[PDB]
Amino acid sequence: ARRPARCYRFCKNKPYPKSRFCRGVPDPRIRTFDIGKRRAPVDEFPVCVHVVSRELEQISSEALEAARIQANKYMVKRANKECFHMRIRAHPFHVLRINKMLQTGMRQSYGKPNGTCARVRIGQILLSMRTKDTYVPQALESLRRAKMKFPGRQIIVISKYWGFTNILRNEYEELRDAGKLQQRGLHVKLITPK
RNA sequence: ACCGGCCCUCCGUGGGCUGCGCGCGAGUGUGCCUGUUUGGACCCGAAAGGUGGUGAACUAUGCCUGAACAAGGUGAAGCCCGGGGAAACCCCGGUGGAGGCCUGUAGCGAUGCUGACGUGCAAAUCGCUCGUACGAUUUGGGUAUCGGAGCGAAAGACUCAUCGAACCACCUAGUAGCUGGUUCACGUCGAAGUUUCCCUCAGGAUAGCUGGUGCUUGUCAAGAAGUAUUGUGCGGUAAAGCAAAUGAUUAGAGGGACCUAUUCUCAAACUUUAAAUGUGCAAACAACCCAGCCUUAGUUAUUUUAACAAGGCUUUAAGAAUUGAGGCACCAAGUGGGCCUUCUUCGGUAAGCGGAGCAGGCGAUGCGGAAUGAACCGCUUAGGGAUAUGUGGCGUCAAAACUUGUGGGCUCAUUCUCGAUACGUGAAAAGGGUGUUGGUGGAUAUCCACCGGCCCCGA
RNA sequence: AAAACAUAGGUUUGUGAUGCAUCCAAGUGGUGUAUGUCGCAAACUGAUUUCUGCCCAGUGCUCUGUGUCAACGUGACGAGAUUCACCGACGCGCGGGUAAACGGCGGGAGUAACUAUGACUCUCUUAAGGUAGCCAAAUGCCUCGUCUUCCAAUUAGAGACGCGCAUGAAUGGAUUAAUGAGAUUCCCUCUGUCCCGAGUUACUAUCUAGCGAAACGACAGUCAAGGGAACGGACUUGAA
RNA sequence: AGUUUGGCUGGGGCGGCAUAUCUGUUACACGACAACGCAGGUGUCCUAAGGCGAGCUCAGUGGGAACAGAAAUCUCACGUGGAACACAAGCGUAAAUGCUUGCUUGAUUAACGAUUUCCAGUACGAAUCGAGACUGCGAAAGCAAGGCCAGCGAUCCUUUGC
RNA sequence: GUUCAUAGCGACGUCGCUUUUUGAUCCUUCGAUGUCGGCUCUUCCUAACCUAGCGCCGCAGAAGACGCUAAGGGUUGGAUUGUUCACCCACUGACAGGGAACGUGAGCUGGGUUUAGACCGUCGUGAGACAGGUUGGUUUUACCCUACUUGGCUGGAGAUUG
RNA sequence: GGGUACGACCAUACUUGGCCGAAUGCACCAUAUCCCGUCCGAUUUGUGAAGUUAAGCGGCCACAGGCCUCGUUAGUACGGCGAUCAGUGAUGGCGCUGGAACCCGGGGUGUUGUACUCU
RNA sequence: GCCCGGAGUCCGGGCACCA
Ligand SMILES: [K+]
Ligand SMILES: [K+]
Ligand SMILES: [K+]
Ligand SMILES: [K+]
Ligand SMILES: [K+]
Ligand SMILES: [K+]
Ligand SMILES: [K+]
Ligand SMILES: [K+]
Ligand SMILES: [K+]
Ligand SMILES: [K+]
Ligand SMILES: [K+]
Ligand SMILES: [K+]
Ligand SMILES: [K+]
Ligand SMILES: [Mg+2]
Ligand SMILES: [Mg+2]
Ligand SMILES: [Mg+2]
Ligand SMILES: [Mg+2]
Ligand SMILES: [Mg+2]
Ligand SMILES: [Mg+2]
Ligand SMILES: [Mg+2]
Ligand SMILES: [Mg+2]
Ligand SMILES: [Mg+2]
Ligand SMILES: [Mg+2]
Ligand SMILES: [Mg+2]
Ligand SMILES: [Mg+2]
Ligand SMILES: [Mg+2]
Ligand SMILES: [Mg+2]
Ligand SMILES: [Mg+2]
Ligand SMILES: [Mg+2]
Ligand SMILES: [Mg+2]
Ligand SMILES: [Mg+2]
Ligand SMILES: [Mg+2]
Ligand SMILES: [Mg+2]
Ligand SMILES: [Mg+2]
Ligand SMILES: [Mg+2]
Ligand SMILES: [Mg+2]
Ligand SMILES: [Mg+2]
Ligand SMILES: [Mg+2]
Ligand SMILES: [Mg+2]
Ligand SMILES: [Mg+2]
Ligand SMILES: [Mg+2]
Ligand SMILES: [Mg+2]
Ligand SMILES: [Mg+2]
Ligand SMILES: [Mg+2]
Ligand SMILES: [Mg+2]
Ligand SMILES: [Mg+2]
Ligand SMILES: [Mg+2]
Ligand SMILES: [Mg+2]
Ligand SMILES: [Mg+2]
Ligand SMILES: [Mg+2]
Ligand SMILES: [Mg+2]
Ligand SMILES: [Mg+2]
Ligand SMILES: [Mg+2]
Ligand SMILES: [Mg+2]
Ligand SMILES: [Mg+2]
Ligand SMILES: [Mg+2]
Ligand SMILES: [Mg+2]
Ligand SMILES: [Mg+2]
Ligand SMILES: [Mg+2]
Ligand SMILES: [Mg+2]
Ligand SMILES: [Mg+2]
Ligand SMILES: [Mg+2]
Ligand SMILES: [Mg+2]
Ligand code: NA
Ligand code: NA
Ligand code: NA
Ligand code: NA
Ligand code: NA
Ligand code: NA
Ligand code: NA
Ligand code: NA
Ligand code: NA
Repeated sequence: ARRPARCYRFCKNKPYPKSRFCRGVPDPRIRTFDIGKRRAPVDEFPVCVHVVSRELEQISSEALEAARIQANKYMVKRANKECFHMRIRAHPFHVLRINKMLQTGMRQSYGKPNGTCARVRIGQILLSMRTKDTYVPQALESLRRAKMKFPGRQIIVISKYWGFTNILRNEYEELRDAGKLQQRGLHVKLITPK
């Protein structure tokens, strides 16, 4: 088994990523960072809900995978499968080491790569979900259950922007009528004279 | 420039090196203290090494000549008398007294109680029990073999309570980077556990920190400053970026790979950009200008430059520093195990763990506070009065509100018992509460959602 | 005090005296030897019974005809020191012998009418590839191996099995009547070993008369918690 | 008979080399900084892979040509270095420090000149700026006394040159 | 779990407690703090096995599962093994888990571990080695202070005085 | 208002496309006896004027890219010094003080020295 | 390093060692 997560909670070391110097790294537990209807035009989902961290700490890849499974399961059961789209915005790039105990003691104690984790900051957004205005109570409950899989303190807020887009929610449909917006996939670009 | 020595060239009134050289002498004898070295070497201490002698009365083994060993059991060879048989030969009964034979005294030993005693009767003894007891048996006197040697039915056993190398005297006060000790008073000063080298890591040499003796001077300040200001240089950490190069990486879109523009998320060994704190130089007299002048084998096609000089001239508002003794030696001690802390930081799950950076401490140091504590807070110390504070306090212990205010709120806590001085984690989490007390946003003439304070469950 | 040593029995080696072993500073010096192979000196194994397999590649010991190895000799150049050339033994190399000298003595595949196993085959390789025997043995890690017997119950004992980490033949193998203050298991008898302790005796201790030490001894001697060199008699607070 | 039988070290031993040395990072934007901290190298190689002059442009991509294809050779265009520079890494470089070619021996001697790095401001190794001789390549200015920075060694003794 | 997330469980995750395991460290003790197990004896803790009283169930009864107050009382006899541990037989209401210098050697015992003798296997040329097996192997002193158990003498309120 | 030769700073000067270009000049351009060099007078070398601004070159323009400058981001991120400061912690604000970066928005698209020269 | 032997020369032997 792996050690309890209390042994890797605080950001005590330099980032230490996977590179040509650190090679024998196991694969992270989470591989997909999107659930729900990814192929949805930006106009379909106008409501966005965030969960944002309030601590400076590390979150393991197992916890991210546990949160993804729980959030998807509740939305599918309590609502339609296609009525939402969720994105995980924390990728595990920090490698953790372990010193497994022919020599004995603390001699030559540099460890071997064992797992991966994500380093988060205060005010950073961890998960983002966009949905319709009639499924907000379901989205809030699903995110509530998901955040119970993380260490530390997190808060749940509703954004003032149109879903996954940097344009204010009330002012989006004016700039859509008067064609000042160029649609590129899931985001939009403000057209300017240039 | 001159003396000695080694040289170079275009060979001259060149050139460049070297001496513990010279450059109007400073040595020498003696007294005294301190340091280095050898000697017993400040005092006491090994395990060892060598030279010459004394021991076989303990004990080991051989030899000469003497002494000793109750009482029983078993019953070998030889011999006698009877039977059986054709022979070969076989059988009974006696007698006899063999044996590194058996039971068992004396003798010679020492298995168990892991008995007694264990400052004893005794530096190995005592009580029961036990091995053997005609044999490779026990024992007196005499004699023979020893110290790197003797002897051994062999255990490194024994050689006078001494043996994996006896005893006595001497070399010998053997050497010890290691342990222990080292005897009067007051006064002036006062550290280091770091650098480089060492068969170096419990030790030295070397520089640094310190003391003594000074020298040359100055007196408001020279060759002053762990500090500013002004001017002028240096930089790639924190941050930021990936819509910029290198590396890693998620997803849609427009024309299954592919292309274009975007997009989520990153970097100690990535970077266009780029701080704060830092770091170099300058801010006047052995100096700078101005003018004229001399010299050269330097530069230049010549002047003009370069360098060394000599006689005259000038010079000590704008936030616009402020503090004050400068420089130079000689001789020598201790130290060369360090530890703690704010902040920065590497290894480790972590540690009262291991290892670094700038600074301050303890060590070497008390005093006043945190009840108690090397390092925390205050303050740092000649012997004493008066006055006032610092940290911390004013219910009693215990000096101070003889329980201060004519100031607001909040809290009720049943068996490790609510809470109450930081450092000190030197006691606590996720998650909950229609306990009570405050806010924010919505609805209606009180209802919903969310966020705090103290208390309660988790414990 | 033994399973160790010795022992009888067994095997091997040297040696015909101007010898083999060997003392010793030395000599017409000394010991086995007052002896003479049925003797003396040097090793190993350990009664009897039945046996003692294969290996001379390594190391050692030992026996026979030309590369190398020292001084001494014999010639040269040179004025001479110096130098050069040739000759030069045992030994070491070559060639034999020797294991009751020291010692050593294998892997991997396939294969028989249900499965299993493998008499059979192939392959790599050695100086030789462990034979007769014996075993979870005082030698077996795994291991308290697996089966039977002994008990109500056995990591124990005995009897079997054997790809044996790492058994094995005078580094002796296997077996043995008699013997043992040798190690282990079970049975009968017996009991204060125990269930579970009780009563009695003699000498002490205990009191007295006489006599009369030693060890040890910073100072001393009630606790709880705290902090402290992280387990206080002393310090802080409390309680006696 | 005499003497010896390394050291460091989260005890010692086995292991390893942190024992003499080079590059990046830890390292906190001057310099300096530890660990048996991380990622890697060194005891060699080269008469050319040294010196200079000249000419040229690399990696790669796209459009074209019998056999010929994803990949052979020829041609045009783009191409800030994404190639190469003996080897580890960093820095550096485009009519060049790269590639080809021509000629050469500055990889010699160099009067004890001065200096940097480690540092006691000692030595050793490496490197920087000069003076003199004789030369090499260039029309000349000029460049060169090795291959830039790692690749090595006291007293005594032996041996060679003048 | 006939359905039913939560009677009883609960994956993927995440937050803690304890010092009855073993590691990590090297602060105290090397002019010595007697090192396994058993026997004997006392006391403490609760994370409750039995005994008292209750709630709840997928509690009809009987037998049970889960939880609460509660540590007053109780918690065995044997075969094998040095064992702690382990595993069987049997009784019982029940045969709970732990601490006290891994309680307890001037209280015992000495089977094991760990000297000197000796045998075996493997290793080593050898002397010898093995956290492999085997057999044999001295357990010393209390009369001191305190603590505890019993046993006696005797003052004293300004706790000796005013 | 210009050309040529030699330059300094080295993108406000570069990259792409389009348009225009009076004269002097600069070019493209003709050819291989000789000097010289190539597989090839392509480049290079030696000798002429037959044609032409086609290209090179100069000037202007582009909701052009890039580059330069000023604002904004923002007193934000980060920092030096202090507390018997808050918080179980992770961390954070406060006092005295220093102070960024990209995106984004406005503007701009070479300056100039010596000599010989054309209008 | 010396003497050889076998292939201008690489191996196999018997000897010898003060930086
Ligand atoms: K002395
Ligand atoms: K004697
Ligand atoms: K008899
Ligand atoms: K007897
Ligand atoms: K020193
Ligand atoms: K015996
Ligand atoms: K005996
Ligand atoms: K015996
Ligand atoms: K014999
Ligand atoms: K036999
Ligand atoms: K008496
Ligand atoms: K008396
Ligand atoms: K008496
Ligand atoms: Mg655990
Ligand atoms: Mg002495
Ligand atoms: Mg000696
Ligand atoms: Mg005698
Ligand atoms: Mg007898
Ligand atoms: Mg006894
Ligand atoms: Mg007798
Ligand atoms: Mg012995
Ligand atoms: Mg002395
Ligand atoms: Mg002392
Ligand atoms: Mg003083
Ligand atoms: Mg040395
Ligand atoms: Mg950063
Ligand atoms: Mg010193
Ligand atoms: Mg000290
Ligand atoms: Mg103080
Ligand atoms: Mg008072
Ligand atoms: Mg005895
Ligand atoms: Mg026999
Ligand atoms: Mg026998
Ligand atoms: Mg042989
Ligand atoms: Mg052997
Ligand atoms: Mg054969
Ligand atoms: Mg066996
Ligand atoms: Mg056995
Ligand atoms: Mg039994
Ligand atoms: Mg058996
Ligand atoms: Mg064998
Ligand atoms: Mg044999
Ligand atoms: Mg054997
Ligand atoms: Mg007998
Ligand atoms: Mg016996
Ligand atoms: Mg106490
Ligand atoms: Mg005491
Ligand atoms: Mg710095
Ligand atoms: Mg630096
Ligand atoms: Mg060139
Ligand atoms: Mg070099
Ligand atoms: Mg020169
Ligand atoms: Mg060079
Ligand atoms: Mg002591
Ligand atoms: Mg003691
Ligand atoms: Mg004691
Ligand atoms: Mg314990
Ligand atoms: Mg104990
Ligand atoms: Mg005892
Ligand atoms: Mg005991
Ligand atoms: Mg005791
Ligand atoms: Mg034993
Ligand atoms: Mg302070
Ligand atoms: Na770390
Ligand atoms: Na007898
Ligand atoms: Na000491
Ligand atoms: Na024997
Ligand atoms: Na042989
Ligand atoms: Na066999
Ligand atoms: Na058995
Ligand atoms: Na050592
Ligand atoms: Na309880």
